Amino acid sequence: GSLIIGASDDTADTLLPFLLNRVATLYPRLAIDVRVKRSPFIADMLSSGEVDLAITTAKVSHPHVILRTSPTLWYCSVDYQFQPGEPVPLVVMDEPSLYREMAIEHLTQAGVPWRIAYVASSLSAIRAAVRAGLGVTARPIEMMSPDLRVLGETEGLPGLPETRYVLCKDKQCDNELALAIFSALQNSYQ
Amino acid sequence: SLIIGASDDTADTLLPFLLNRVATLYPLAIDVRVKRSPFIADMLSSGEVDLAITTAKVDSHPHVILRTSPTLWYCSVDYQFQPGEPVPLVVMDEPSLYREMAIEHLTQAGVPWRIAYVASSLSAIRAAVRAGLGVTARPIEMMSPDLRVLGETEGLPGLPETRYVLCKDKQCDNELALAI
Repeated sequence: GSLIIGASDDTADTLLPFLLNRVATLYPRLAIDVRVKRSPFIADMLSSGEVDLAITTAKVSHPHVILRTSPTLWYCSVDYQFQPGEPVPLVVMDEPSLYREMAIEHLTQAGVPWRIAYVASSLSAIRAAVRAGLGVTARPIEMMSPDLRVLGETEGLPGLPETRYVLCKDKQCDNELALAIFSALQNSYQ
Repeated sequence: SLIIGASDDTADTLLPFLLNRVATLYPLAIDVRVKRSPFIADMLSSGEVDLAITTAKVDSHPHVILRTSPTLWYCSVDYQFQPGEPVPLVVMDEPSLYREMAIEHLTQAGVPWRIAYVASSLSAIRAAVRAGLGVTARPIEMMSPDLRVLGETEGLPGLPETRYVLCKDKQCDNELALAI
């Protein structure tokens, strides 16, 4: 058998290697192809069979196994001059972006004003901007560095929902190997 | 010109990053003096350091808050939590603010625990956890790719936040006031 795993950049460096170690344990002789692409594209690839399995952070209409639940936090640089009396300058990816929408829903919900301080098209560009003090972002605990500060209730920012890293197969999947991996991971977390 | 005292937890994570910024303010050459957090305030009292940073509460020095970090239960990526059993704790040798913190909150919540590994440093805490001996409690700045966070859904109680504070004494020092 063969297996192609879909993943977006928010998992490629974090939960993807975890999944690959789990898969290797169950199938040491399985060679794995990986596609990394923005979450809108990978959702479509799973639907079309371009990938057999996908690891994402979206609210996923589908069969899914939860690989991990992590806090989501507000981050700024080690020496960022955060100012309560002003609107949160956001470093976010371009539309569409779950973390951008999450940040914005929660500031709105909580009544806290905000602006789009900086747009970039990748997690790597996001990380760099925050680290280099261009503003604030909302991301999973996996993004953390000793390089970064967390902002919260003391600084006036609201709680954020947890990030769920989820494994997805298509409703009509018939790759028997993707079906056993799904089922094997499922029998771990329940 | 200047001497600072720092709690090990500050030294072992955020501090060199924090000073690297202050390394743009050209050389003064800063000198870092480390002890566990309950001992830092005494280093200002005796005149030994001019400024200090600790995660201890300061009883009586003027201090400002540098950041408020969440404090979290961490285990390895692969570690299997047994919700049945006493929590196997991975802790530093006494005295240790985070060991005390861990044991206080577990006991208060009626959650049984046990010392699975007594360690001698932060690196040693990490290596123990990475080897799957158990769980440790530490601030967010401990996060790494070899770890994951446990909590509510695992039955584990929330921990209070960690405030890293910067202290000065009531003293006349021109270089100290600039770092404020």
